[PDB]
Amino acid sequence: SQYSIQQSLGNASGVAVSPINADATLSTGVALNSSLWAGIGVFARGKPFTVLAVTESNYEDVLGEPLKPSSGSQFEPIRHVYEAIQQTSGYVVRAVPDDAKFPIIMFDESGEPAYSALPYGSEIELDSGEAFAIYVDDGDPCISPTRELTIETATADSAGNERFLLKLTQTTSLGV
Amino acid sequence: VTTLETHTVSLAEEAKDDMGRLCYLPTALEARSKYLRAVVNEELISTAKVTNKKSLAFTGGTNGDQSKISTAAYLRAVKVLNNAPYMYTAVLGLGCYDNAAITALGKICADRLIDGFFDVKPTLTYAEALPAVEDTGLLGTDYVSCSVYHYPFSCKDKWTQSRVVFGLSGVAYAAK
Repeated sequence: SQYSIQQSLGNASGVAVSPINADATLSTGVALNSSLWAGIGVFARGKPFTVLAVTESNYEDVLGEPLKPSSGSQFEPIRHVYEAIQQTSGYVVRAVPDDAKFPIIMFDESGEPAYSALPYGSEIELDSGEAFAIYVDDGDPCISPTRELTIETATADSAGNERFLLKLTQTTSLGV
Repeated sequence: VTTLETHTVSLAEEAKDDMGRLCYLPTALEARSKYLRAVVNEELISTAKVTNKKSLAFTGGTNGDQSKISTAAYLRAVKVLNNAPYMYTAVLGLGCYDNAAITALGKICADRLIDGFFDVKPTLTYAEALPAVEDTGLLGTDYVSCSVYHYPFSCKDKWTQSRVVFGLSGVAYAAK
């Protein structure tokens, strides 16, 4: 019967639940912004070499998962920002060396996909083939968890323009 | 010979009771009797006659061999359980050991976020009891709301005082 509650949810007019998660963090609060701070830092996700306004509501994911302190001395910025967030917001700038590379997904004229990775700051262009391409520069390695896309053609508009739905998803190593 | 009930009814297409109750034959039969249903030809109801008959006993009907149980019946019953528009927070193995049925009920528990009370064959000694968990196929992170039971002992019947063996799944349910 429809009274059963599913795990995967979409757009249909119904209410259900998402699968349980236990490896997650959360923190509530409203930034007072009496004093404002900013600085450089290295973080998971986030557009590097660009000022980013982060508050108590969004820093949890926009700053990404705090990095392991054993990995060099990169726990300094994450510790500092977590300390500072309980009082106000920040305008952090993320800096990465040339070793940082973002993925790029090229799409041919008939829709065939191709994978690549390029260092940040470098701009990619389209050759004679490979009709278009997409890329993420959000700073996420997309490896843990990984990021996937789904494409499904749908009905056209009044003008008859061919349309398709795109669905973004995040998949963990566990399988969530 | 013990009587159970008696009901008067009129063959009329528009038959009514003195209290206004519907005396239409199949309609009255379904309204009063919870044991007998009838089918009446619309082209022969007008010409149908009645008679005084005694000792009218059904013959030729029987359930057959109930020992033989089919996975098709199992899955049909599972479908009935799903489509049942009533709340139920717990399900039982209830003497069912078919692997396909167990898997189906496990999927039902998973997709309805309910509790399952599966049981395994009591005759399985601990040597083969351990692989039976894997043989279930419900091992995993999804089928965690359910439980699996075993009873490696013999008891005495309450009714026929016989050396019998049956699972403790219902007893555990009653206890919790």
